[PDB]
Amino acid sequence: QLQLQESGPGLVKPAETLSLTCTVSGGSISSSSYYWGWIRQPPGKGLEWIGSIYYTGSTYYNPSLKSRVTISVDTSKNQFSLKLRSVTAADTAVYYCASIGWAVPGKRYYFDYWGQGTLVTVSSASTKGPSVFPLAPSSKSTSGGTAALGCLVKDYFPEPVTVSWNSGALTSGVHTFPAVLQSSGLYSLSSVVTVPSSSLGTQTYICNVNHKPSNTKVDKKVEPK
Amino acid sequence: QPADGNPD
Amino acid sequence: DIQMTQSPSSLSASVGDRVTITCRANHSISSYLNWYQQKPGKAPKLLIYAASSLQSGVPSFRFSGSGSGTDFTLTISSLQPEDFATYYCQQSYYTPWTFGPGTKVDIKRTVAAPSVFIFPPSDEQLKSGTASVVCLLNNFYPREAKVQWKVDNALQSGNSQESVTEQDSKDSTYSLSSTLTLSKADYEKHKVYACEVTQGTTSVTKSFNRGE
Ligand SMILES: *[C@@H]1O[C@H](CO[C@@H]2O[C@@H](C)[C@@H](O)[C@@H](O)[C@@H]2O)[C@@H](O[C@@H]2O[C@H](CO)[C@@H](O[C@@H]3O[C@H](CO[C@H]4O[C@H](CO)[C@@H](O)[C@H](O)[C@@H]4O)[C@@H](O)[C@H](O[C@H]4O[C@H](CO)[C@@H](O)[C@H](O)[C@@H]4O)[C@@H]3O)[C@H](O)[C@H]2NC(C)=O)[C@H](O)[C@H]1NC(C)=O
Repeated sequence: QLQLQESGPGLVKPAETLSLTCTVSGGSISSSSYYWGWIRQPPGKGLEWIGSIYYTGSTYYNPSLKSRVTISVDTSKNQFSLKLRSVTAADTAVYYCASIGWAVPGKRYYFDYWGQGTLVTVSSASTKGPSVFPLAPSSKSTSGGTAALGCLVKDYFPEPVTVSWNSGALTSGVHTFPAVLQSSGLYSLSSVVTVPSSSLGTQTYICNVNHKPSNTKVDKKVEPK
Repeated sequence: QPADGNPD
Repeated sequence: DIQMTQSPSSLSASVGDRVTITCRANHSISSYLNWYQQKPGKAPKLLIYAASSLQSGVPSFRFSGSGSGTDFTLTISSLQPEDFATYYCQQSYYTPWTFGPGTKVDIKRTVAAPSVFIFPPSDEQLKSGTASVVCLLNNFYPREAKVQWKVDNALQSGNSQESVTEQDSKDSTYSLSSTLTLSKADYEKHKVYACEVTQGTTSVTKSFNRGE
């Protein structure tokens, strides 16, 4: 079991350089039975292999990108990294790091462990953290014994925000909607959870809103009105 | 990494 | 490079069904072929490597892969709700490694009507000069639905947006949220706010009065 941790999402300006780092835990990056690579997925599209590195520094690049990409490795800190020069909006995508094993006989490579993915947005606008508003339950949001509550996450840039409830302890009944692009060029989304209306006098429900591009987290206790 | 199909 | 294709690009199938997906290479790739399962919002997960070997944590008798050369199949036995995902093949014989475009596997289930909830703007937001009214359609099937806003019984256009989840991995339903955005000024000139959802021959409207 490996865990691969990428640096978080953010903005990169047109024509500047995207830079990402993956930290490997659960095993050494100095392994003669692994390479280490980067893959990306444009929003709504499929997957493209960017390139790979062996723990000695040898590198392998997709020729659709070989001019602009550099991958490097730091065995001392169990890290490897990716630089992508002169970016455009064609480079906006979720970038994944991955360990690359293979199945003998032959070098039948596979991607067996993956990072969580980091969304990179190429854009001229600046970042804006979100404003968070409660969507509050009452008798008027109670279907028999089940109430809906949520929070409205308004006016942020770039994507993504992630939302959890009660620090991730509450997961079933949660729906976090895809963000919408508003005419101001800022995003909004909402996240809701359904809970027994009899619990609203007793249990605390807190929506946890994380906006890594602005290094902001917002926690909002959502109360019946 | 090095490919078996096109090792050039 | 080696072009990978998949068929079909999407399918729907019922729970318990047997589902087969096809991958083709435009050049032989021997057995150097992997299958990945990507669920919504997650990284792809290796399911099959070397064309037919199972990743060691995958439960037996649920997935199998076969083929060689240019034609490969992934088979899902006894489709389950949690198998909702996009399935990608990927070849490792020629560099650059290339993925197929993916096959989305949707789940067919019985109709479910939505639970409908409407939330007035928070007083927090109103202090700020805008008012977002939110309509929630929770856990319905099938996906298609018309959502409309009415303010003092007058139908709205161009001032709302909507968002739909992917199919739930446990009960295979959808949920949807619609947001009507007004100026605080506009919001306080009207009394009745209503969200109306239509599927087939049934409409459900939830409303509130700005006063109460
Ligand atoms: C499997 O399909 C592969 C994908 O091809 C697509 O789908 C197929 C089914 C077709 O419909 C096709 O139209 C689609 O493209 C197919 O891969 C293709 O293979 C060809 C060779 O036949 C490649 O053409 C060569 O491309 C290179 C690279 O060009 C790009 O990169 C350089 C930078 O490095 C840029 O400067 C270029 O502008 C491009 O952006 C060319 O350098 C090369 O030219 C030289 O050779 C040709 C002969 O073809 C000479 O006439 C020239 O003078 C040059 O000396 C070729 O044109 C093509 O890139 C490649 N596509 C992809 C996406 O990789 C593959 O061949 C199929 N396999 C089989 C067995 O059919």
